[PDB]
Amino acid sequence: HHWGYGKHNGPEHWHKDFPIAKGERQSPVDIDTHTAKYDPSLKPLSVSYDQATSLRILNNGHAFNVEFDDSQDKAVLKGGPLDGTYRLIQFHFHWGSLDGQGSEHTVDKKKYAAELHLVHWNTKYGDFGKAVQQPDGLAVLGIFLKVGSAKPGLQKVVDVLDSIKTKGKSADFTNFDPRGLLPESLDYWTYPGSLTTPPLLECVTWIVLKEPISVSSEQVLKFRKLNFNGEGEPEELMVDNWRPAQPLKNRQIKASFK
Ligand SMILES: [Zn+2]
Repeated sequence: HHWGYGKHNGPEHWHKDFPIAKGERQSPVDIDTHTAKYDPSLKPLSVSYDQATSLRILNNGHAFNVEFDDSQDKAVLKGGPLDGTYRLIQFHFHWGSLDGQGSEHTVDKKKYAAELHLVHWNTKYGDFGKAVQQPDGLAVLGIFLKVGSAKPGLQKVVDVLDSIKTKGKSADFTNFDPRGLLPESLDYWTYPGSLTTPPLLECVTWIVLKEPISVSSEQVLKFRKLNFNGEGEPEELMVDNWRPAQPLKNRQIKASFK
């Protein structure tokens, strides 16, 4: 029926409705650190989020998205392996039912408790909907979360989750600064891949940061309280909303560091 993360509609079944699921440039992947090529021609990333305007937080039934005003160049990513400017449209997370799983990308097969994705679209395409149809349409920053100390900048998000508990609920969410979600270092790995949920389009330049951020146990515990279902439907906790690692195929992972 419609895709999700259960036993009957889970990632193993997606190919039946989205044949691109078995494509040549599918994400996520395992990052083999000893095989990644250091590329000294990669520039440092440029993150300009000082003019970011968050607007709303929504439970879409598969994750929660915080959405930003992308009608102008307010929060952009450039540099790194990118050509052109990419505007932040939304961020969301992937997490697990236990601390030992939850991330989509893995490092030398190590899984993290969660993974943050900051989604940006290439301005040359005029809108998000046009950008997903292009090989260089999106740039996604992936950030791993490990359980340790609390991340102060994530608490505003944690606190509003009670109000978007079930699918379709949304809440006003203004004045949130995504700078509070970045690690100290911007060292990264990069490769060409896709969206990790249907429609699985192969339009993404992935930028995965080497340094994880820490969250407390209680912070991630609040994520696990969300629901996949709509209000008044039987309760299914929103956990394990992560796609397993896909074959690298003909692709090289490049590192911005050695
Ligand atoms: Zn994602």
